[PDB]
Amino acid sequence: LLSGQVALVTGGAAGIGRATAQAFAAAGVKVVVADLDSAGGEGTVEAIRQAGGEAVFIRCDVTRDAEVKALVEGCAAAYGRLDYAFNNAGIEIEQGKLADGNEAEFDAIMAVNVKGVWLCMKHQIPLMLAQGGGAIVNTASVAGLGAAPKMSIYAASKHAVIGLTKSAAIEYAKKGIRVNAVCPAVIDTDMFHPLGRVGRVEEIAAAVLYLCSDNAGFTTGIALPVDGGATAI
Amino acid sequence: KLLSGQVALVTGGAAGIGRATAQAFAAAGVKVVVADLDSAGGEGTVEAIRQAGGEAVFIRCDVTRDAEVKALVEGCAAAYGRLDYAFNNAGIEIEQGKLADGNEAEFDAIMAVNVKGVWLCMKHQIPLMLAQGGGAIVNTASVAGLGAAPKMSIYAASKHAVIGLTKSAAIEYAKKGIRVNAVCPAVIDTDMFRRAYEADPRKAEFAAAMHPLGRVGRVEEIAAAVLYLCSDNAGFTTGIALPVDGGATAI
Amino acid sequence: LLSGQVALVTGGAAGIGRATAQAFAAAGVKVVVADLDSAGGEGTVEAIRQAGGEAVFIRCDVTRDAEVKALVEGCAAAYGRLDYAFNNAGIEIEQGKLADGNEAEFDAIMAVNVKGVWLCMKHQIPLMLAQGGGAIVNTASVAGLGAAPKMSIYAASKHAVIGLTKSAAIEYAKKGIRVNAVCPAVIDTDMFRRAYAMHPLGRVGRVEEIAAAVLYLCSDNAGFTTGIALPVDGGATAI
Amino acid sequence: LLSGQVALVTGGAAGIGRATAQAFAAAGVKVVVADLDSAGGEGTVEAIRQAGGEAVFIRCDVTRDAEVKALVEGCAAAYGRLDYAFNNAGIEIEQGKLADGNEAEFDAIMAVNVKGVWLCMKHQIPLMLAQGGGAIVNTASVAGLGAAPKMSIYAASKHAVIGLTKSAAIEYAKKGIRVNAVCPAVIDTDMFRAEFAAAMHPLGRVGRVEEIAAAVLYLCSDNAGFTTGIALPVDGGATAI
Ligand SMILES: NC(=O)c1ccc[n+]([C@@H]2O[C@H](COP(=O)([O-])OP(=O)(O)OC[C@H]3O[C@@H](n4cnc5c(N)ncnc54)[C@H](O)[C@@H]3O)[C@@H](O)[C@H]2O)c1
Ligand SMILES: NC(=O)c1ccc[n+]([C@@H]2O[C@H](COP(=O)([O-])OP(=O)(O)OC[C@H]3O[C@@H](n4cnc5c(N)ncnc54)[C@H](O)[C@@H]3O)[C@@H](O)[C@H]2O)c1
Ligand SMILES: NC(=O)c1ccc[n+]([C@@H]2O[C@H](COP(=O)([O-])OP(=O)(O)OC[C@H]3O[C@@H](n4cnc5c(N)ncnc54)[C@H](O)[C@@H]3O)[C@@H](O)[C@H]2O)c1
Ligand SMILES: NC(=O)c1ccc[n+]([C@@H]2O[C@H](COP(=O)([O-])OP(=O)(O)OC[C@H]3O[C@@H](n4cnc5c(N)ncnc54)[C@H](O)[C@@H]3O)[C@@H](O)[C@H]2O)c1
Repeated sequence: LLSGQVALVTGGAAGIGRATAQAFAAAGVKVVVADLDSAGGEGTVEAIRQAGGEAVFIRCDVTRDAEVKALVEGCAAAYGRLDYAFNNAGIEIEQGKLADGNEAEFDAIMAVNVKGVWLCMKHQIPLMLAQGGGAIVNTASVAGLGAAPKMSIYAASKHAVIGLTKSAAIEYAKKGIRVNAVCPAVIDTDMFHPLGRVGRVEEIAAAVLYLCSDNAGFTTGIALPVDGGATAI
Repeated sequence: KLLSGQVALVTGGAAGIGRATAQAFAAAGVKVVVADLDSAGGEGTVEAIRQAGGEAVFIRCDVTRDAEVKALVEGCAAAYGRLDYAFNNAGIEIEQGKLADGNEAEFDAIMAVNVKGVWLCMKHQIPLMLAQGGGAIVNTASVAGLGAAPKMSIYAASKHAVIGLTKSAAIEYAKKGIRVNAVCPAVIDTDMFRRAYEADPRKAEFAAAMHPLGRVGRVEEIAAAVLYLCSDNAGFTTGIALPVDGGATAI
Repeated sequence: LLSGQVALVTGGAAGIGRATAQAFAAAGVKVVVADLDSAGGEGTVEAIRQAGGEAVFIRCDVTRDAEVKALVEGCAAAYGRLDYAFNNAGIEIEQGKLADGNEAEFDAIMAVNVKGVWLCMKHQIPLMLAQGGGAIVNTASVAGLGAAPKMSIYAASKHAVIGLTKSAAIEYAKKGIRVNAVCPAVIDTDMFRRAYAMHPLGRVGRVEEIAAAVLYLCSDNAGFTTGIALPVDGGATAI
Repeated sequence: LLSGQVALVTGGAAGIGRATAQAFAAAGVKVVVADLDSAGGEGTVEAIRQAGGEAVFIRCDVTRDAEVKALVEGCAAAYGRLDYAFNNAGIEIEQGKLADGNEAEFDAIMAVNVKGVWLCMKHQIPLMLAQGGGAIVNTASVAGLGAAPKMSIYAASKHAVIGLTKSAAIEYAKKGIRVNAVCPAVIDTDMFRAEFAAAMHPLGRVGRVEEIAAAVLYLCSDNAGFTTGIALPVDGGATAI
């Protein structure tokens, strides 16, 4: 069970973000859905509303500080508080081994996957501090825990997400903010293992909700693999 | 709904983390077999479950004894017909010195309960779960399974070993419907720990200072992690060592 | 022992980079020293030459693709090939917890510590491919293995170095290119004395201890060692 | 590059242990070769002596406290001190997945691989303390860092080696004793002498005994004084995934 009232999900227009927004709402939480994709983001808000939940869509490019600042202000204006943040927007666009990549790809992946998470947390934390605490979950990857051949920039970016996650967890541990990362392997989304199958968006959402749950109060600074056994070998 | 399995086995269920997790399973609607050397504490866990409206039974078992563990798993099927979830949580922590100051009796005792006990339990749980087409196992490791434990080197070795058993079994049985995970608690406030720091408050001050959160963990927090690892929507989660540690391993 | 002929050290004007440049040269390797700090970089080369070794300084801002390209080609122009690369240039400039940092600090740290390593590797690898091999060592940090309070951007950047390292190690494992990261804790350099008992050993590390770890990772008998993050930390990560 | 005078190598009669004993001796260190196998052990000593080095053989079952104590005493008896210890004796004997294993296998693997390392360190440490320091390397495995299907007891045992290593490293850090683990993947030992195991390494081959020996010597080297409590994978990329 979740007793906080408001969650923010970035990248909530599709895939893991949409599923996790829906899961928060089904648990009784008011959800701000943030994304570049306004069509999909309103699609997520409408699915929540048709199921009996509360949700608003706010368009935001997480690479832009002013828009992320406005997004967290929008959370406060819409619902008065922010208890949970799922910083999940990310991209994966590489086509080759490290020597065959280009600087445009590097810049784009790092901007969304690292700067986006950093900016989001940078603006979420003061609002959570004002309320006496909160819980943040960042989407890393099994590529944040080991090699990702032909996705070396992506792996660098998801490693970096774990570094931000652990550092913020320690910095704000005594201030009521928990910070964790979920580390999916291959998940059946549009961006698309010892168990012999790929994972499902509902399985990532369930892990995010565990990390945000009332009885996860002692869980902070971890990178939770949801990976069908991939990192165990 | 979150756990659709019918039957859980908790070893070390007479006290502490095991007692609380047995209660958490029962509160979720699961019938619980409580296994322990401590008959009094074990029947006490069962009584608390029953008074709360759940179902449980106690089966005495020394997890270091192969014949007793085999009979314990047989007793689960006799009592409730199957075994969906197993929490292999019995363990001891008895060292008093640095590595060169420990003794072979301590080594043998710690390794027997903490490693052989987990191995025996899995050895007899897995065939039952194979026959059912699936099951989930959670083993109690520790933050000492993930890093040094000064003045507890044998304990650390034993909890590292639990993670090795966990990951190996997770890969071996992944395609047979069995998931195997480990929970890695830091210091948890059990009834025994509380008695200890009531007599010596420095133990509470020191233990809280070991964790970035500035407190020790709660038995209900370990229980909730175990139930997550057993939950229906944790079907893609296997072979992990989940720290529940107030940030301790993030440092 | 090291059978390769040519090493490149970025951030070689000072500290860990200077000591590792000197160590390569002591092992008989010709060294290209690269840094923004020309006076320090020429100082490293002067010290190597004064001890009987061979080295040259090439000024390079590792955040700039064209400068890194010219630097790597300059290695081949000076000495004919490039067998070893120590991608060690880095900065540490944060002054607050995550929510107190600023975007300029983020951009600067990520540019040197992540883009610099990525650019260096992407232009070192083609030469090593043509050679049938090489050894790359990237300077990560214990901050790439765990939290670094009040240095969250730095920790993100050094985590990213490990991701680059492991990914390239797998990509090129069958092409003879080993890629590893050394992970120092606090080392007694100007980066440390600028910032002004956390280490179980009771002291901070020495630059020659990092250099020795780099040289092990580059050594002929390290041919089965790739994709690792080697902590040189007085025990810090073992807790 | 190694200023210590005396190294002890357990499991020194064959394979990684023989190779590391030879490497120590080639670096000018005096070597105590320790093993159950007296014939292979003296063979290691003979190879060292043929190359101009200094070694002796001492028989020891590392599962027996009295023999391990006598082994360390024997190091001091032969050479006066003990600077380096490579606790490398180990076995790998399982035949099936976890539920198909047996208790005799469990007991044997844990006794050599865990108790043997524990006993060795327990008796090495006081001698090193009295000298003002020393360096210990324990042989773990990639199976100490992840799953080993059909070798679950072995994986448990090598995980345990890493736990002993890290704990002792922190306990004795300020007393000058460094404690590290080397973590080999598949190594071409005379027992190994197939193509399937080679292919599961990203490098595409199995490792050489000389590559493990060189990692042990780095961990014992004079300029490894800030390296302690680590598990060093020598694995052709296996653990980088
Ligand atoms: N197999 C997988 O899908 C997989 C595996 C590992 C990690 N991940 C990570 O999971 C997270 C979600 O992945 P997904 O599979 O649901 O991807 P997805 O393709 O379904 O969409 C992710 C969302 O992020 C949005 N987005 C992208 N850039 C944005 C930006 N600058 N600002 C705001 N929104 C932006 C997109 O519009 C999209 O709605 C990502 O961070 C991804 O890297 C995914
Ligand atoms: N701070 C903590 O409490 C902490 C921290 C890390 C790990 N752990 C681990 O949590 C698990 C339970 O911890 P706890 O604090 O609740 O301990 P506890 O002493 O309060 O309960 C442990 C139970 O295990 C039983 N037991 C011991 N040996 C047994 C045997 N051979 N056969 C059957 N039962 C046996 C005991 O009778 C006891 O009821 C253990 O594995 C422990 O190592 C605990
Ligand atoms: N000293 C420590 O405690 C410590 C700890 C962990 C990691 N590190 C890392 O070790 C490496 C070396 O640091 P150091 O301790 O020797 O400090 P240092 O500042 O003395 O050396 C860093 C070198 O990198 C150069 N440099 C910076 N930006 C550059 C750029 N864009 N292009 C080219 N050169 C550039 C600098 O001029 C300098 O000479 C860095 O990557 C650092 O992040 C240091
Ligand atoms: N593929 C590999 O070879 C591999 C991989 C990972 C780890 N390891 C580990 O490397 C170490 C050496 O392995 P190896 O491949 O050289 O094996 P090996 O069988 O060739 O040599 C092992 C030596 O240990 C000795 N030994 C066994 N039990 C002993 C005991 N109780 N007391 C004293 N000596 C004993 C043996 O007599 C033998 O000489 C072991 O710890 C092993 O577990 C080996």
